[PDB]
Amino acid sequence: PPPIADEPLTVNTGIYLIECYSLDDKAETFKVNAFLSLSWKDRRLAFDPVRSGVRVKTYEPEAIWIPEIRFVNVENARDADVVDISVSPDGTVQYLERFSARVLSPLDFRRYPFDSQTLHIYLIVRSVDTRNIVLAVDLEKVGKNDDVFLTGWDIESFTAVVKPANFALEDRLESKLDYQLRISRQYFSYIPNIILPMLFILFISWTAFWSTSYEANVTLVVSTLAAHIAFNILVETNLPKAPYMTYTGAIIFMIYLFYFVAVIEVTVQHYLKVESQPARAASITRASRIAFPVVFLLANIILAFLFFGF
Amino acid sequence: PPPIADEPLTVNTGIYLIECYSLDDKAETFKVNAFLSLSWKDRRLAFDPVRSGVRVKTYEPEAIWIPEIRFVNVENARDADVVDISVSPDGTVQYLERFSARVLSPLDFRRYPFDSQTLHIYLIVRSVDTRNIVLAVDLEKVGKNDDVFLTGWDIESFTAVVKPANFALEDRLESKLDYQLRISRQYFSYIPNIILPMLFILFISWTAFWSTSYEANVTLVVSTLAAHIAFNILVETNLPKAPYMTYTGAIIFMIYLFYFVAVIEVTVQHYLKVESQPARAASITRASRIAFPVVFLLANIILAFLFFGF
Amino acid sequence: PPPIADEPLTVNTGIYLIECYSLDDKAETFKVNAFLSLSWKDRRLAFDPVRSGVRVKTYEPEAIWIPEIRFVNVENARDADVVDISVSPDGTVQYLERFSARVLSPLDFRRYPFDSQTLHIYLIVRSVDTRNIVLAVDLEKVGKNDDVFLTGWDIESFTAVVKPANFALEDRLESKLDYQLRISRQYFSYIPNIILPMLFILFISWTAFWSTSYEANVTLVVSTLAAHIAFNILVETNLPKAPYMTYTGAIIFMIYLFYFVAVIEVTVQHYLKVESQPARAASITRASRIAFPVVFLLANIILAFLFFGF
Amino acid sequence: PPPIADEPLTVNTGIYLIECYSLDDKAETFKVNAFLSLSWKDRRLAFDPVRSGVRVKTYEPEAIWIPEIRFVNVENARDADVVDISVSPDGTVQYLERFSARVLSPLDFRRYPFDSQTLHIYLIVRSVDTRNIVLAVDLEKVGKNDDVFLTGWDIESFTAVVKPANFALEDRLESKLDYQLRISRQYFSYIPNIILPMLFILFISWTAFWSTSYEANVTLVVSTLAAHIAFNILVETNLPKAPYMTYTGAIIFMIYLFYFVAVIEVTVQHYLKVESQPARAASITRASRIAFPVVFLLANIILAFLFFGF
Amino acid sequence: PPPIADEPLTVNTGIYLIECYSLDDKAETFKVNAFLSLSWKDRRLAFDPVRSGVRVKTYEPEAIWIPEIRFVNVENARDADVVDISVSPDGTVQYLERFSARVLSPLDFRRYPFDSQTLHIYLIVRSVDTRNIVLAVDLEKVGKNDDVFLTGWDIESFTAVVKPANFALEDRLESKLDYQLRISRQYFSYIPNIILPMLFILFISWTAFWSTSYEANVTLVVSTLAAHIAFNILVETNLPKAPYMTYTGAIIFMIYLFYFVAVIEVTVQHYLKVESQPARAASITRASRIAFPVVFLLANIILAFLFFGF
Repeated sequence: PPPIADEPLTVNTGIYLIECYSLDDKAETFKVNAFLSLSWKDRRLAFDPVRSGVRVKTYEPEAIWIPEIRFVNVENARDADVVDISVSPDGTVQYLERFSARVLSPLDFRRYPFDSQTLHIYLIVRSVDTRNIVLAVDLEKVGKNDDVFLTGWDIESFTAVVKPANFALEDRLESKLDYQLRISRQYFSYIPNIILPMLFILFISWTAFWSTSYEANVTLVVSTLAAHIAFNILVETNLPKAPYMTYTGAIIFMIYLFYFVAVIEVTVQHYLKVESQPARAASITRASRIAFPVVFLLANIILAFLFFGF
Repeated sequence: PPPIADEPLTVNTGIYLIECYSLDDKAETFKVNAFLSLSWKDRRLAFDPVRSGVRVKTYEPEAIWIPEIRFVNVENARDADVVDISVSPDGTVQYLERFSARVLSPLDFRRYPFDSQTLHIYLIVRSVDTRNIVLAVDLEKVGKNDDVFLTGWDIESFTAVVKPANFALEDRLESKLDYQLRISRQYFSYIPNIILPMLFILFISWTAFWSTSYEANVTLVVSTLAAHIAFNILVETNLPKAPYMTYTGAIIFMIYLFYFVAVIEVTVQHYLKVESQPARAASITRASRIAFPVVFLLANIILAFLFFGF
Repeated sequence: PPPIADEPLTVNTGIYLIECYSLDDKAETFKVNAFLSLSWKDRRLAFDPVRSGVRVKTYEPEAIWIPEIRFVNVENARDADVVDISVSPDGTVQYLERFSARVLSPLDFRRYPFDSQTLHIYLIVRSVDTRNIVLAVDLEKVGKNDDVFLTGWDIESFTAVVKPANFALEDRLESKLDYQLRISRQYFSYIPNIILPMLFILFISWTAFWSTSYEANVTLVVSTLAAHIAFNILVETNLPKAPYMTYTGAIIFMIYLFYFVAVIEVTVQHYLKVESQPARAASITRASRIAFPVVFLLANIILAFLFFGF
Repeated sequence: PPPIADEPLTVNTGIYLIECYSLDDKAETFKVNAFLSLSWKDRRLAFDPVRSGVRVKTYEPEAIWIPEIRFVNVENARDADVVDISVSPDGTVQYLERFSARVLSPLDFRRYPFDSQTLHIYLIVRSVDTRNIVLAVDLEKVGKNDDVFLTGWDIESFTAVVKPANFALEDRLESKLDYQLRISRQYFSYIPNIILPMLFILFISWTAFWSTSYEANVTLVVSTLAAHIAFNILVETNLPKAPYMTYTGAIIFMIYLFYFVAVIEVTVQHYLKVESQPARAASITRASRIAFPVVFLLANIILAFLFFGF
Repeated sequence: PPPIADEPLTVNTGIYLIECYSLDDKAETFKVNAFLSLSWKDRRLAFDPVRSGVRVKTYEPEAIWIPEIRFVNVENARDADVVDISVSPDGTVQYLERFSARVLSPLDFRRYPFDSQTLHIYLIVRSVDTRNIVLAVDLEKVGKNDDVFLTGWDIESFTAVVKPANFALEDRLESKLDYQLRISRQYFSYIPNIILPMLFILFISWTAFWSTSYEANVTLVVSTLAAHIAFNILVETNLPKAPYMTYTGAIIFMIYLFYFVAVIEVTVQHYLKVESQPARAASITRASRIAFPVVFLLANIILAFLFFGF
């Protein structure tokens, strides 16, 4: 039984994050536990406070018409518990619930680990003989607790796109609101864990430029390559398959190439040295001693700019 | 309480995909959240627009006879919320719900990774004293969000096969509709992560043909074999057990053979060389240096054509 | 309120498999989605066709006494949806639902991977003031769809034991039926993935019999043993702990033994060679070059018969 | 509305195991699907066997006062279906349900793998204006289905402690019964899988005592040590973190020690042998050849008794 | 419909922990199953003990106004069952339920493994036309069963902070109570599992200071570093990504540094030795033999204080 409106009935939304958690890189989903704020004027409920009761009359959800506010991007239906319904003397209805859902939102892994993300939560509402429009009240969007975690992430801003986007979907109008959570990944742990160690085993790998023994140099380059494969896999596991090109995934394949050309180098040193031409053999290696780190530090600078700075 | 019909009762379906996610290669199941659209004429509820009510009279599901529309390939029973029931004036019912299910549909790993898949979602309905037929409306089946994800896939087309399939099952007739999601795998990461590194360790594998020392030659071929077993396991892990032969499983086993015959070669070289026949020893290896890459580049061409282009 | 019976009240069962999926080796559980078909005569419901209504009268679950039919081997309770109830004129009730459960059934890993299994689904019923007995109707028990999967398994036959087993449990009688889904594993992938590579690394392992250098010979056997431990663990992981001896767990342990006696061989050969007794050193090894593959191919045959052909 | 009792009302319990499964070592939880049997005298429902009805009157749960019986050590609320409520003439109600829960019970990993465990299932009941006390009926507890699995475990005895323990909890008295599932682990697969291979790589580790070469001897002890770390991690992985000392975690640490002292030994052999004092060098190694198996076989005999035999 | 009050309605809370379990470090979540204890006076229900009935009258949740008591840091809505409602004559309502929820509480990994943690459980409540205040009664907060596990943790004390925190949240007042579960990690398994083995392979690593052969000295450092990375990964995996610096993650990076400088040392020794200046080489190596354990034992002493003792 919808409130008879002369023109669109405006539903006012707002979201207050209480708990945020379990952002899945692989799944591209995170989880929210929050307050939902709906308000609309249904004037049929105005009881004129003096004549009976008190200033505000509270109703149970079964006695009132509520706009059905559905979430757009979410895996299952939202779980909700109705906290309060309060009808004003003039007939203004205030609805507040507490819901917990898991949100499904795209992530941009181009800059991983260092990347910044913006997560999305959409509220649509569908009309009947009246049109409903959801619209954001910045007073109920100011909300989240100072205590919200979202482990491994720094939380910048929770806001709402105030202008609803109005679809026509299956012979009716629906109003959509876009709430936005901006977060940035905490990259520190990755340096002592992934970055620096990978760099180390990479340096250790081409330390073989100071040695004349083939055997020691194959043990070297190959047994570092194994560990690099291990790191590659470890990082490749915790991340979804991208259609586009990642930064870390770039430098990791680069390091693959440097391992190959390293193997090529020492092999060339061997064949040349059993051809009894060490004159050239020491020359190649001594060149490598500079060329390999320079090409690296160069290409990394090349790569660095091409992603972040451009 | 079915509407008493003159001939088969026709129910008109349509699906609007809202969110897609969790396509599980191993499980051969994916997850869908969409709109379900049913419309049918149950004439027993007769209006008079002028005499009473308005153009449209809204009912709650308990007051109406609804067709029982079940999904065929789904794990557990499908979960749903009725969004709207609007009875048109003539006794035409417009039923719209929003459902979330996990669909069980076959996958083809033959061309893996590169292949296209066509996912199936089947709708049945069963009759009682009247027969029912479900049928697709291409206007309501085009459904999709321009935002639908299915991470790691390119989504081409969502459609429905217009002709209902009518089974006879346990002394009653059922009608089945086939909705199709045509998607193609996004193959990008597979090159910098799996393919190319595997090729690299394969080339590194036979880099030992330029060396005369047995020891370096066992370290090379074996420690590359290890990495190849590692990749083998890595790819074997994320994929279901195939009754047929995969492309990647083909070339991977081929690469295994090349590690094997490489091993035989270097062994034969050592025994030959301590027999003081370096005449033969340098000759065999020098043959290997060309034959091995060539057979591969051939075998891949042999293999590649044999799968995709034929 | 059960129908007053002159003698045992007979319920007629049947299952129509719709979906099969998720057979868990470790868990020894699989998952079924099917039709359940129950039928019984309640003569209290026979109003006879002519006096009112029609040939068949449909009832809602709340208005009829329904036999309470429970599944025996199942982890948690089954989820079910009542499809139809049709009472015939004479008082014959036709009950049909669709259920989804996960069944817990024993598996035999002796012949693994090559093994065949027969999965069980048991249906019971408990009595009250009348005794109930379940019995199979081969017309509804033929149940299967030509589309049923059970990915990684070949489905042979779904049938039901017509004769019920009658327990006395806690001062009342219960009737049990045994439904059987007979399946055989798809064993193909194990050859390009586990079997053949294990054999390769096993042969490559004992390639060291053609060389006199100790160092190369320790690198060989050890770095192959690593890979065999990897395969051992990988297969051991996806399989439950067996109280008995598997074929695969057998040949894998046998292969372990060959790795150990190999180590003993090269160990003896070096010490023999620095004792300046190459006479014995080349002799032992030359015996090994034939003996080792001979023992394998034999022991495999010994083992193979002892499991399969016996 | 509890039955008016002259003194404490005694509830008679019993459990009948149907399925046992999913014993999780890490979780220290298992899963049971069984029968719960309660019987109590509520005299307000009195017999008038002749006056009306029959010998036994069956009630639906909502029409009787039923005791609320809750499980103590459990994760979530227990899942249950009412099988039968049959009130005996005397006002004795016979209540029978079927439940499925996952129980949380301590495990003792002191003797792992070989250990026996006793799982606990606790039933409490809370009083109101009458006191309730539960007590076991050995007729309904005396059994389990002969088919109960608990994969990877041997089932000894299902029993119940007949004496109730009465807590005072939040100003009311509660009665607790301790049901015990006494089981012992199936330890066979661990030998062909874990034990023996570790032993082999350990023996192989110190086989280097028959060789004078340093490089081959670092290869041996180190690459056996690697595989031992692998097994260590493998076992440490499937088991929860102990506050106490395990047997396997002990001998594994001992084995770590032996790999360490092996490396120390061969290193010492090298520095001594390049100092040109082979007189001492051959002596040390020859001593190790016996002491190492002796210290080991001794330390193990010591360890074995201290756990099992004491 | 709240009890009409002259001033704030005081709710008295309390918690009795029954089970603690499944503390997840990565997740920073644990699970509790406990008693919730509420008591408040609603005077509208009046005492007429003599006039009718008895001392205490029991009500079903639907007939009384109940405070809506919500948990703050929790993932999903808590699932709960009402154990008892007994209203005392004076209008004292005694409410007791049993709930199972999963709590989300921060953990501090700075001292991991050795760390002590304090888990938080917050109870808020929201007002209507009356203001509500929750407050702790330490007699009902005394709760935990002597049986509570939290496997791998020692449970010290479960308490409640007596002063409620009173928020003003979205135009209404809410009252929050802070419950604390103080636990200390059982750090024992970590010595035989992670700590000691890592220490051993670290000593084995620089055992190469007693050897002059390049090959053996590269095999050493490399094959120890590989396993050390393996341990790094094993630990980094079971731990969430830290924004700050952990103790274990610190000493692990330090150890990485010592491996790097070790490789550097042997590398310099070889080239120095083929420069035919072993005079310098043996000096360097002999300096290392003390400096490395000394610097280590120093740096470890330095690091340890910086975390724990300050």
